[PDB]
Amino acid sequence: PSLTDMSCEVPACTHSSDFGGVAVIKYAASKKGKCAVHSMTNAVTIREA
Amino acid sequence: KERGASLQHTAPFGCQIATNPVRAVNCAVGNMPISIDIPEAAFTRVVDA
Amino acid sequence: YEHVTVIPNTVGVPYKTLVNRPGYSPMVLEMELLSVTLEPTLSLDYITC
Repeated sequence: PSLTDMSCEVPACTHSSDFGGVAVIKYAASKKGKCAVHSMTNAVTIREA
Repeated sequence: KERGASLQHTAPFGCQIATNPVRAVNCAVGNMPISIDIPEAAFTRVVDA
Repeated sequence: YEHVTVIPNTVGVPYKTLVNRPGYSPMVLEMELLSVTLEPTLSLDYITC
């Protein structure tokens, strides 16, 4: 699948050292399917693969 | 016969006076600090709101 | 979460306070004094009649 018109917002963030940050990403998908999520920085770790 | 006005009629700040026991009630003087310990169960997350 | 506020001692007048706890939706509490009593400690000197 391919995604367009993507944007991100952060309701809240706490650096608690236990995934205290949350982010919500809006997307428009070309079709139903699965994608893979990866951080582009070493400063931020994303829990979901 | 010469008692004059009682304290409940002459007191400052609108104080009400009662006996048995002797006490002053609802005097409009100063302020009152309050500290509340609120349990985490009472809070709703920003993602829930 | 410990929240500390100060309100006037005026009776019958409600006050509102905002609790700000990051990561959670803002909470609003309302407090009102219904009665304030100042009870003096007395020591009897004598009875007259």
